[PDB]
Amino acid sequence: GSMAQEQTKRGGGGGDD
Amino acid sequence: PPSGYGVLLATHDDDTVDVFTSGRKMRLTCSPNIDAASLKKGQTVRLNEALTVVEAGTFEAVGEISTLREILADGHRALVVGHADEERVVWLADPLIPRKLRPGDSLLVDTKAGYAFERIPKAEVEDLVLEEVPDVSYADIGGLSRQIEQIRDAVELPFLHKELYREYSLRPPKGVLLYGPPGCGKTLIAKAVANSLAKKMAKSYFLNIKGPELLNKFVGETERHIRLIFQRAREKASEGTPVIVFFDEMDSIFRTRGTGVSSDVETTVVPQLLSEIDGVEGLENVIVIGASNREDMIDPAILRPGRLDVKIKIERPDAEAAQDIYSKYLTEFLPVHADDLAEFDGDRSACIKAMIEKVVDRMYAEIDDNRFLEVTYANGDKEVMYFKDFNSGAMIQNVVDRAKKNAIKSVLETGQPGLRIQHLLDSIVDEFAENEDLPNTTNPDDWARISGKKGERIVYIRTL
Amino acid sequence: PPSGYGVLLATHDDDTVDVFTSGRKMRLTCSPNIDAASLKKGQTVRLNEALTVVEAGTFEAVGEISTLREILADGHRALVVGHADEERVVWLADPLIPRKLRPGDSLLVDTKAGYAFERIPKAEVEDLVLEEVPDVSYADIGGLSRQIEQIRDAVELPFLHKELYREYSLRPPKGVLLYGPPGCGKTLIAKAVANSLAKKMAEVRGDDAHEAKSYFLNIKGPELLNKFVGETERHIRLIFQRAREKASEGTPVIVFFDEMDSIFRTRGTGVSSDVETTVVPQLLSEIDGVEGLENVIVIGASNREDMIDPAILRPGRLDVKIKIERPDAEAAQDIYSKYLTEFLPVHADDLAEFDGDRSACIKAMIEKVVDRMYAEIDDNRFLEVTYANGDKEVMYFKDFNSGAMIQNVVDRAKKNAIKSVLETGQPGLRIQHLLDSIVDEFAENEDLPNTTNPDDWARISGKKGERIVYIRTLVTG
Amino acid sequence: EVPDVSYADIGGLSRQIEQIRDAVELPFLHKELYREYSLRPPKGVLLYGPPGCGKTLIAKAVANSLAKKMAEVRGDDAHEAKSYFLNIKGPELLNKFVGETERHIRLIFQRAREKASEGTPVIVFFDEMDSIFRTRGTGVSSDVETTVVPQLLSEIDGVEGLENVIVIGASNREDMIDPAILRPGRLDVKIKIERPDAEAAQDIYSKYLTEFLPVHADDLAEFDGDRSACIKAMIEKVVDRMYAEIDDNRFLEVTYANGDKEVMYFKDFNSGAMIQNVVDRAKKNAIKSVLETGQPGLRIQHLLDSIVDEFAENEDLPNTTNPDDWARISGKKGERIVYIRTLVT
Ligand SMILES: Nc1ncnc2c1ncn2[C@@H]1O[C@H](COP(=O)(O)OP(=O)(O)OP(=O)(O)O)[C@@H](O)[C@H]1O
Ligand SMILES: Nc1ncnc2c1ncn2[C@@H]1O[C@H](COP(=O)(O)OP(=O)(O)OP(=O)(O)O)[C@@H](O)[C@H]1O
Ligand SMILES: Nc1ncnc2c1ncn2[C@@H]1O[C@H](COP(=O)(O)OP(=O)(O)OP(=O)(O)O)[C@@H](O)[C@H]1O
Ligand SMILES: [Mg+2]
Ligand SMILES: [Mg+2]
Ligand SMILES: [Mg+2]
Repeated sequence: GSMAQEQTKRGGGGGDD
Repeated sequence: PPSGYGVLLATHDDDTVDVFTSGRKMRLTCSPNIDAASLKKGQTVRLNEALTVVEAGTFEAVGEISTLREILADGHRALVVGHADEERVVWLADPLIPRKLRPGDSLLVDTKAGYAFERIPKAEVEDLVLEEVPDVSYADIGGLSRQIEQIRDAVELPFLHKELYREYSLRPPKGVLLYGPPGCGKTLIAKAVANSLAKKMAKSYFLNIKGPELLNKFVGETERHIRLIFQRAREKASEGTPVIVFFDEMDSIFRTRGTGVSSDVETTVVPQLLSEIDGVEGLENVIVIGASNREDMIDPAILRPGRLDVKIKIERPDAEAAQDIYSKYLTEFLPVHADDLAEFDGDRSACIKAMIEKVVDRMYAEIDDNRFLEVTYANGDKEVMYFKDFNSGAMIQNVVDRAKKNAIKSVLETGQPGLRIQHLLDSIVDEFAENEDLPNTTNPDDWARISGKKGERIVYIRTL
Repeated sequence: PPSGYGVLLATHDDDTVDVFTSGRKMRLTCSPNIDAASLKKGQTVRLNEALTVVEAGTFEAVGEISTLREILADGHRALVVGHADEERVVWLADPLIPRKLRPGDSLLVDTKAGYAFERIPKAEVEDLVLEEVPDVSYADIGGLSRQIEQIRDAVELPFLHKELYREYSLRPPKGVLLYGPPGCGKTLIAKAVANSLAKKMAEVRGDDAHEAKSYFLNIKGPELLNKFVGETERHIRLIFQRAREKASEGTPVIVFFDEMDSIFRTRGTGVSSDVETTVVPQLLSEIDGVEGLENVIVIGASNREDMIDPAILRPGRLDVKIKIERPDAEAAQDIYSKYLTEFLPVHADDLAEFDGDRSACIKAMIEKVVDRMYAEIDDNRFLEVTYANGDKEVMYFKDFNSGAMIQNVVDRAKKNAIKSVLETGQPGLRIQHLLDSIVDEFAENEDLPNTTNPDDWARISGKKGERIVYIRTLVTG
Repeated sequence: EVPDVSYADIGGLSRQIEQIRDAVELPFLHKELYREYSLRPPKGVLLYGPPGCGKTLIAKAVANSLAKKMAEVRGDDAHEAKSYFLNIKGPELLNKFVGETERHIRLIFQRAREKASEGTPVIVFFDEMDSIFRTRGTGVSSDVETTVVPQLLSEIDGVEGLENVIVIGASNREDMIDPAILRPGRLDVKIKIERPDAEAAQDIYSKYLTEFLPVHADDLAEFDGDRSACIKAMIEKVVDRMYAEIDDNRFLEVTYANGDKEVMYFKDFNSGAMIQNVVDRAKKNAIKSVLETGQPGLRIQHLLDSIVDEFAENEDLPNTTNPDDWARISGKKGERIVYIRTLVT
């Protein structure tokens, strides 16, 4: 019976031009 | 003969235009055939080898799609977010400037040109907020004629002759609160009035949201869900068509903001709804209908006049209302016993009416054959509460279903295609053989209310 | 003639300037018509097939929004980061050397040209804080003359007489707290303040349209709360940065926290939520911190003053505390007069005894309505209250009367009159309709009382001296 | 902008200003004696007390003094002078991504250690660190502090430590502060800011009721134009009225768990901010009277009735004996207070 707060974890992403 | 294409940017007083083509912006002159006044921003223009605009068509239908973040105060630009959270301040085409664009809308854009062409509808946002078509009518509800009249007066009349209200400067009601014992038909009235309003217009939209569905594990999600629901309602009502928002089982969520539950998040959910109804921003054509069998548990701030001002108390059906419900759930087309048909000489309507009258007479009786509960009050007086004080509509439905099941058993055992009155008579007493949730623990709140009506506090409950 | 565009980088005394176009930089001479000194940094120019700078202008187009991190020592270049955490320095344009730049400000940049052109206002604030101007004005509010005068002196007075305040060395209050029982009217006062502020800037200043919308940032109570860490604090900081940058010399900015009774929490309380420990200190530091705001007014509306954190209620943050009380007889008469105007359809039979004097008839009807509503009779007996001392005290409907209830009664009477017109056919409004509406409204609220009801204990137990322990509905049936 | 306040603008705090000067200014004014005695400047300073009692005032006065010192020592550039004071503004370090607030803290402390030059202190002020200050187990909604606190306390003292950087923290909820950070070697000086007494109230009023404020001619008539004497007499009368045990000054009745009864006046819940608000309200009444009647002048009755107006405005704000300040008095009595009732009319 309690609430939570989220911390994100960024995922790798890369593009060319 | 070959001719290219470009994106128009703006117009000039020198009868010159800006065209984006091949990733570069150029200054061009319109051909004498076309008129420079008719040109619009973002419109595709046909070019030539001499770099002269000769014809302008429609807008491009392909490209990237981005989420709208905000509209700049200048009224000609919009900040949007790309797929990888890249933020772009792009021009708005003529069609963009129905309702005005809101944050979260999807726009068809091309980054190199930097224009937003068309608002692309999304199916996910439509599916998130359900809008079903109610089918229950006023005919399906019986024994609540005065309540139907009240809800017609509070909903139907303000939109029937709204010009008369404007002449009288009367504000249409903003909130209706249905309350009463459980199983008395709270949802049916809302569905019926929604269907009637939908048929009355000659267009409306109805939003139904349940109680527990507005609860999330995290914090800050129920409030934004409510905000999105009310934003959708405002978007639908901005055209002027009335919009009905129905909250189901308000007892569970946004209870009393005081003590209430010793451990609940309610203290941060009720005010938001309040701010959505009464605030600096006031909704115009939105009607909020709430239904709760526990009116005392609802937040008094919500029940303040002006928000949910209209208050309707449904009461348990009496003998006449029970007869009306039985007539609603027993039609002429229903098979009947051959003996009864012969007795009535083919008058099927008279047969079913007489059977209904017999059933309702059996249900309402002070004989000790229909004993339900024993109640001892504070004074110590023992009273036998029979079925007459607990005849809910859902109970009548269960009685009819059990009688029909008994009829199926009889026809599969014997073979004669008919329904006996004795089937319903036996189903009346077999209804309470299985619990219908009417009995409860030592001191229920419903029985406390009944005692307050009686004047002596109920202390003892005994099954009979 | 066909022609292209380019971005100006720098100007030289040799009548030659650097222009970036087609992905490359070239040093080209300007046409005789244009003046070299007239051109500025960061503004676009128009070239030709022979690459002659013929026309000037300014750059207003698309571009990746970059987050400004810091300003370098020379003051003409700025470091910005992009979406992919790419850090790069860019020459600042002329219009950016306006309010002083701050870290984290969004900027419009062109990576190929390397110039920052303008600061984009934060999207997290503008799309939500702004609201449409309500029609409510100070005229449409009655029975709160002292409260209206106090809020006027707190908000508008200091900026009308700036020299007088400067002579005494006095500053406008840094916070106003509106509080009272539900339905007594606080959002109405907020609407009046917003309308007055919009009227002041749209006409007396007359800058441009939609500017009055920009001021009076209205934010609902829980809407700042969100499921993340630091997101609510970021929203608060962005709101106060916008307020600080929009606050001018004598031009005020009002931040209205609707439903401040639950201002994200009461600190040190709340089993289900613990966001107070991070949201309350941020707000407490923004207001009256090491660096303080100049011309920003914070206004909050509350129904439970006790549930607000004490550190924010102390003077210096929420200075002027305005209390709204339940209307008495004179205030009830004023409130009724605010709705029963002389423009309603009045029944001829009701005007028969007044010889057509509609105003006198309306005044008499209001007096009769007030007398009926405030009568001390058994019909007006609503509840009985028992306390620790056990003295049974009777509470009438007058103890729960409010402006909202008065408006509801008037609307119900109008609906009854419309029903009578529809059925019988005689037009007009009758006093008996008002009496029937009063009776129905009083009878419809018999199910409101429960085991415990707040908003009245703090007013009853203070005089009685004992806490409310029992509530009973009186004679019915 | 560095605040324009100075140490001369703070009244009623004499020992506290001496302590804050000894923690910061003294070690750098007399480096030779400190080297002789092998003494290093205190690593941390803590300010706490009831709200509105002047913690942020000291925090900004020390920043102004540091800015003036750096201007008169290194150079007249404003940015370099201001760069030696750092402001946290509360929970600014918290970020959505995992492990980014720790990186920000590490960057802050490494830059701070690089800035110090053994003659120039670097001051990092944690404004209302009650958010960061958590006992690592009291979290209910989130426990980002479980990661933030170890990083900060390891940066402060560890195998690689800061030499000449002063960490100043200001707080109102000392109980919520983590015990580890409340340790000698991390917060050496514990300065407690207390609510003003009669002499402190007089000093604060003198700081706010300057002799340059216009005064009504009738008031100066008694003192024959002696502005200073009239103003000090008015201040004495105001402080006597406010700090008086009158039946009109009874504020709250306090009942503890043990059952002891205590009558508390409005003077118990007093602070410098309240005095400033009273003065501002009196000035507002004076300017309103000037506008209405056309005659300039601030009178004593304006102060006298502004006092009662303010006391009536803040006369009712209790909430289930929240131990903001009741903890100390309850410890004096022996048990936590549970019952209170407002003594109004
Ligand atoms: N006139 C009527 N009065 C009461 N109940 C009726 C009536 N007609 C049909 N019913 C039956 O009552 C049942 C309940 O209707 P409804 O959904 O409106 O109330 P409910 O929300 O189920 O009640 P509860 O709040 O106890 O869940 C329906 O299944 C319907 O078959
Ligand atoms: N002079 C007045 N005093 C009180 N109420 C008034 C007055 N004039 C109009 N009203 C009506 O009172 C109603 C309630 O006002 P308002 O919405 O400000 O209450 P509220 O402070 O929002 O209540 P809550 O804080 O419980 O939400 C309004 O709809 C308004 O029409
Ligand atoms: N000698 C003094 N003692 C206390 N307060 C004073 C004094 N002189 C002026 N003040 C006023 O008190 C107000 C509050 O002081 P300060 O901001 O330093 O503490 P605070 O930040 O309110 O404390 P908290 O953060 O606990 O609320 C200031 O606005 C200042 O004008
Ligand atoms: Mg239902
Ligand atoms: Mg309100
Ligand atoms: Mg402070």
